[PDB]
Amino acid sequence: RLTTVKGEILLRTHDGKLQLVAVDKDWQQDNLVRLSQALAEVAGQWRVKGVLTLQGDDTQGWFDVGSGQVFSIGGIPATDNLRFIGIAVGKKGAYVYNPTDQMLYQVKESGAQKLNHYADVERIGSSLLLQDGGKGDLSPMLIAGVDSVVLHGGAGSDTYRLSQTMWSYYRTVVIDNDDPNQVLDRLIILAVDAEKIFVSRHEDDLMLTDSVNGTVLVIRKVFGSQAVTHRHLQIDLEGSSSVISVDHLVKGFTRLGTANIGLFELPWAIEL
Amino acid sequence: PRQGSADIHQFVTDPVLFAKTHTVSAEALVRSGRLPAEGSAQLVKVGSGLYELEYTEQSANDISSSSIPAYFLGYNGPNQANAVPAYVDIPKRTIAGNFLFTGTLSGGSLVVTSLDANTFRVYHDGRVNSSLLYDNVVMAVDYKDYQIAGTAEGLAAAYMQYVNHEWQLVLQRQEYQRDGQMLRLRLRDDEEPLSIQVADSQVVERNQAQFVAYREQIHQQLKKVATQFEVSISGVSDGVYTEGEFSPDHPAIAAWAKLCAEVYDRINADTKQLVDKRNKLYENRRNTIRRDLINQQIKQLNITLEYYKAQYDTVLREAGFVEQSWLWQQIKAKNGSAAVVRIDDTAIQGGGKQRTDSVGERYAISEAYQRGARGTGFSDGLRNFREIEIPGVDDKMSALEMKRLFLEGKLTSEQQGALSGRITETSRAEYIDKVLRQTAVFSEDFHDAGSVFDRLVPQDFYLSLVGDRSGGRCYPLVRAMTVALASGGEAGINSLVQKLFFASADPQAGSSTLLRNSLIKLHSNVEAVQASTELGQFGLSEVVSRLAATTGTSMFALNTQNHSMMVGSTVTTEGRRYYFYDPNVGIFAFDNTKSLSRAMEQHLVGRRLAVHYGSFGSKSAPAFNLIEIDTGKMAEVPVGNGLNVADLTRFEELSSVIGQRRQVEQVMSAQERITEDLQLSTALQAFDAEQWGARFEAASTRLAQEHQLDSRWLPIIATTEEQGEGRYRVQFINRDQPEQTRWLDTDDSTFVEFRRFVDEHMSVLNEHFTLESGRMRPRGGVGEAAPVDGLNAGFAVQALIQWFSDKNRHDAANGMASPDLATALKVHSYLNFVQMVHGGVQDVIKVTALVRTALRGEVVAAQTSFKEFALSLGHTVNEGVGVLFGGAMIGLDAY
Repeated sequence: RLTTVKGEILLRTHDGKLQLVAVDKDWQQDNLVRLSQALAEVAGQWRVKGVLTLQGDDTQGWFDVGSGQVFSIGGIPATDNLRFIGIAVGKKGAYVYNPTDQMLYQVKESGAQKLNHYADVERIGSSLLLQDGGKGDLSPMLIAGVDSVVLHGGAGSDTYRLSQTMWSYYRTVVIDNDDPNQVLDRLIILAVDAEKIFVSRHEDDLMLTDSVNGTVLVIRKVFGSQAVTHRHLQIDLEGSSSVISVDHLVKGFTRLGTANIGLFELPWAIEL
Repeated sequence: PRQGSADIHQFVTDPVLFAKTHTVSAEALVRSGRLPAEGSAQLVKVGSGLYELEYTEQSANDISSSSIPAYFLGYNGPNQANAVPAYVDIPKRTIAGNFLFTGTLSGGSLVVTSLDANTFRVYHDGRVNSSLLYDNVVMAVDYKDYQIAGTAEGLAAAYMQYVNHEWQLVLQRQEYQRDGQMLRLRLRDDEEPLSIQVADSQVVERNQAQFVAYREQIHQQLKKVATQFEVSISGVSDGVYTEGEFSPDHPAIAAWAKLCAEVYDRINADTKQLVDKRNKLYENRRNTIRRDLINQQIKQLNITLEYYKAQYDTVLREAGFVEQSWLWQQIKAKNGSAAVVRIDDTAIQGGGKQRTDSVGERYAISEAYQRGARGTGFSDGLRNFREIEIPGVDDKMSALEMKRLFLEGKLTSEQQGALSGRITETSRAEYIDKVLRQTAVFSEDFHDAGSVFDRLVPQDFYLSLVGDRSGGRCYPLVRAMTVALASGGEAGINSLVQKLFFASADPQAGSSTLLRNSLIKLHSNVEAVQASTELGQFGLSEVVSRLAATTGTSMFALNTQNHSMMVGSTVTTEGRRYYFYDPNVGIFAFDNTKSLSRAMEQHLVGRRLAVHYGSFGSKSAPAFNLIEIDTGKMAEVPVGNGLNVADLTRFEELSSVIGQRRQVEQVMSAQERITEDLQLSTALQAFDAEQWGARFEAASTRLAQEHQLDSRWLPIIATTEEQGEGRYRVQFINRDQPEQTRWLDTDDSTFVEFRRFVDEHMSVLNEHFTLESGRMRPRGGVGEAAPVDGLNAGFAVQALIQWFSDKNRHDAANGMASPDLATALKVHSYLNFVQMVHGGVQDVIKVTALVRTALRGEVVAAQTSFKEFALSLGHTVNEGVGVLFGGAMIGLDAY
């Protein structure tokens, strides 16, 4: 890790690919009156894309190299290994996760706020990994570099809640659960109308596939090894809005010769 | 004739903008037999931005004709065995006209070549990939240029325009699309609907490389699919083309053909079990009040079947096409182009030295495709045919003997035009005098002979508005009907006759166009000759006795010298029903062969129709051919746009089937977005690893709190054992220097299920990489395919190590005395990768001495120690983030 006298902080990997990483308290004070231009300039001198961090002693912040705006956290303590997961969409600001508080911060355009206490939040590439709060009411977030989200839930009476807008935005929503039972009446609320959804399976995954959109909902272990648990969740959809059991859906799949391989609409199975 | 829209002048004024903003279709250029070399072309409007071309005789000097001088090109046939392509010759630097048009492309090619200093020869070749076969190709559109990716479906209009002093090959990609329980054409919206070629030189090479790559790729696809159904691919490769003409099932391709036929059987036998159930369903649907109860089950069975069709028929069809194309390319490469393009058909040859096709059929073929050119002298023959005289012809020759002499081909083009006109006039005068005037009495003869069911068919439905309308539809219709009857009984026959009725009442609706364009391509489709066996001649009594002799369903065409009745038997239930079908009258059925023969004799000889149909031998006791159609194969012949004849031959409307083919490709494309997104494939492997981390930490904490232990004690995952059935014990070590180890009765499975989970990945890393002097070498280099999952396991192991560290540093930040399991996991991973730990029984004293000397930090083996390994597994994975994701990995690497 190398700091230049100007205050820019570099990593050299074992192959000599120098990468810019941060700028110190001196660089930010020197540039400050044109800091956004100075940042775009230095992100031009170094072939860098993504996010730059305004390091500091009592205040720290993030420059999105792809955009004009800059997000400052304010006085919240360093050494928390504070994570930046990305710029928000559909509402202003960005989302920041503190792995040490286990709390999610919205860094506004003009401030910051605790949004929720999600016990984990992570991004890998185009995918969020998102995990239950202390409150159990889990609903995804709108983020600009991403198209996929994994959901997981372990809390009292915990519930998954999918907005129509989110279902219209995320190409894939992945849902997963661990063997120790969280609740029996574990509900997925879909704001999308049931009639356009098409059920099928992978070799182990169940899949509920939309057909006016490419948007798939996957249920990661309905078939195969974990199936014998028979512990599976229940689904709520807009429409007749009866509550369906994922047992009832796998029974519907087993009813026909579709037990070889299958595909069918929900309005059949729900009204079966 | 349709009136036509003056928008022709806009199209002339800016043809590029017009073709970009409106759909220009070509249908009337398919259902017009043997267009002139030179004629008038016009548009007709049909709907919103939708226009159809037509050939017309009206002069352009009445501009109210909305017409212009243009050069036409005839449509060529769909049979891949065709040696005689359609061609026409046009000037470089034309003056006479500035456009050239052709029938809609569907599975063929348009190839433009430079014949001399002053003229292009443009070929309409019915074979796929034809641009490879010709030479001096300067422009071309092959099937691939307008194919919808991932499907057999394709459709495009192609034409030529003289613009800025050069010819331009203009391709307008189209599709059929559903629009509220109807079909329409539209421009394709998923790609640029227009593309343009000027004359070029390298086009041959540019295609050939692509074809070689695509054939290799499709052979990979078929190898994959065959492996999915366990078929042995051993020894399957191209036989060197040694000798002989083109043939299906030629030894060179025989392995591929067999593999296709078999893999097809593995799914056809499968689906038949649902096909039977679906038929049972329709048989209960017809006979019950509460239709909407079961109808959705019909829908779900349809969805299920069409999934399989969409998933595998495309693959088999494309494999067949690439094999036929490689065969034809070998034939060219060995024998030269003159073996693979012929100037005219008169050097009579085919798949066999003769095929004994009826004069009627060979004439209809000769009058529903254009093969070779049609010089203007033929159009003059046709326009003057009442003035012209022809040697050896008189007004009292039969239509058959004219058709024969015309198929002698000896007469001049002007004479052949005149004889053709005289043939059509005599033919329709005879069909009128013999059949339209007497469709009444036949119904009553069949009635009072004792028939038990009948359905008249529309007298009016014609596959072409020109030529002999009467006799050209018979040969495809009988081939469709016999599939209908064999596959769906009286409900099939009802659905098909309904379809014919609608398609004749609305002769210009989208479905009636698609039906006309899908009964055509049954005149000479070689798959139907694969589905045939021409038995001998028989007298009618013998035919009846043969039907009486048959067991199980069986069908026969009669294919009389100028016509094709159909006859056959079904025996499945309701006794034995015998069927008869004359495309000029209707389809009839009978309970007993005596009644059947009593009817069919009265019909064919009692009213002399056997003599009008030109049957063989004496007037009394006429003799017919018969052809034992194999409905198992005939049903599956392609009629273009990916439809099997069965598909036009079903209970539902065509816009239903096409709708379904849309919806299930939406579903399959969504699923394909899930199956091969490697980002989610690895991110879920990370989430799984972290979840196993949290499970193992929770288990260790619980165990370390039922007993008494502290942060100095590390669980040695490598040593968990079952202390008999159902119960576990675990060893802990004080991580400090002393020997102090303690065994805890554990009774928890996670201390072995985690070891199982982690050893699966560690066997991958130990297989894909080698640890050398404290750094890891990808085996076979980065350039192998191994890193693409070696690094994918490595990212998961590294994210587990960095999970435990980020949990320890979370507890230390909010508490104390984390067990620091990351050292235990590092020492396990190190000893497993270095194969000091391995599967099977190890001496506990040995593996403990290993773990102890690793914990003491000094080098155990490979001149390295576990922290250097744990660094190298971070370095390699951080390089590999380029391969796995392309770099720029926000939220991870740029600390």
